[PDB]
Amino acid sequence: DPYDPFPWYEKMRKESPVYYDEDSKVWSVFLYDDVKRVISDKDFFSNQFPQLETFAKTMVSMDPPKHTRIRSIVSKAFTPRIMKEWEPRIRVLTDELLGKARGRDEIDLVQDFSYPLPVMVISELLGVPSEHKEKFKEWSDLLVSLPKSAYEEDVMEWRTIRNKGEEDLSAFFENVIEEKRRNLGDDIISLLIQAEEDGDRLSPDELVPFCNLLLLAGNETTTNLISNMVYSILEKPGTFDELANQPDLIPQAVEEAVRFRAPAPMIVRFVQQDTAIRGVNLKKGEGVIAFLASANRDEAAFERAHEFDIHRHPNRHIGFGHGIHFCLGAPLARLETKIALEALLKQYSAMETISTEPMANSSMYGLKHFRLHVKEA
Ligand code: HEM
Ligand SMILES: C[C@]12CC[C@H]3[C@@H](CCC4=CC(=O)CC[C@@]43C)[C@@H]1CC[C@@H]2O
Repeated sequence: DPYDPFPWYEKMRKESPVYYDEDSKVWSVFLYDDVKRVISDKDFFSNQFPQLETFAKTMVSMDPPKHTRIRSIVSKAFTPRIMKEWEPRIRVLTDELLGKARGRDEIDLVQDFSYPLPVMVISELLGVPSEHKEKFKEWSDLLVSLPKSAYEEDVMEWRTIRNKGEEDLSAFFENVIEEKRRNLGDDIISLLIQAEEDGDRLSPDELVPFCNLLLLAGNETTTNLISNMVYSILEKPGTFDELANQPDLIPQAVEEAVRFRAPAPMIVRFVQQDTAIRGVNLKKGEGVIAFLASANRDEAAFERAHEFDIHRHPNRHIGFGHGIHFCLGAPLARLETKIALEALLKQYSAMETISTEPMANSSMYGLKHFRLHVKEA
């Protein structure tokens, strides 16, 4: 199924590690060392997108020196001491969410927990008032939505609805930013307005797209990370109990979950200058797809790479990327995923995988549905 691409990754890692897809004229790297270099060697592999212009005004499609300046300003709202300030608040949202599924022996992890949590957390951290939370969730859904099919009529119908959602969401953020200027709070928008690098501040044209990027890059990744982590835990007997009895292994397990079932399987780069990888030449301009999922299953990088080992420490996966584009939200994803698993391991003494349905999203590795038989404590 689409939830087991790993045999194919292993095949590619052994048969065509650096593969050229003649049809699309795009490269694909699967070896850990090759993927690591493609996503980190900024001098030879760029993030800028020449042609085919969902990421464009964000720092994801930027290179230095433009990227460096915005990255150093947005980093001030995600420091370790800021993460500790959010912890208690995220714990309350999590308990409220898990609490609603009390009184049932079967739950759907996605619809009842993993999908709504990240939206609820980012909404709360962005200072979205409770009266506008329902409308904010709709906008977010439209932002991370994909068309029914590749049929051009279906694609054009979707673009119109998604472009209006983006316009209304952007306008909503535009007004919130101005309102927060005269009444600053502890919300991320308030923090970004006050952030300054020698007097250099983000403008409204850079602030609004960054807010959209937080939803775009953190909603489904976190949702899938939680889903994939729970699936990996229940897949290996005794692990659920092991984590419940020794709760300080959870962060390590979260890192192993990112290595075992990375929610973002591949990252995209564009050749900046002529170079080579494992006897094969890549010409400047060609698109490269670095498969993080395959790199984290590489047998030459990890011992017993096909086994979920919650005791691996340090974990050198590159599931959050590597280099100047290292996921800005990793501290929040790590915090949010830990709390989610802590809540599950406290509210339930036993959980059993009933059925799963993979997320149909091509560029994503996660579950649409995760039916679980559960026993409350
Ligand atoms: C939940 C698990 C997540 C995973 C596995 C993940 C993965 C990644 C990866 C691999 C990149 C590198 C992109 C590149 O090199 O082109 C990235 C970038 C980024 N992520 Fe995440 N992400 C996650 C969650 C989040 C969250 C929760 C947020 C925000 C709250 C977030 C915000 C960002 C941003 C802003 C960037 C751009 C960094 C830059 O371009 O400098 N991500 N993410
Ligand atoms: C990794 C990522 C999800 C997948 C994105 C990636 C940007 C590049 C990209 C190009 C595509 O056209 C498909 C999605 C991908 C592969 C995103 C940047 C951060 C986000 O989490």
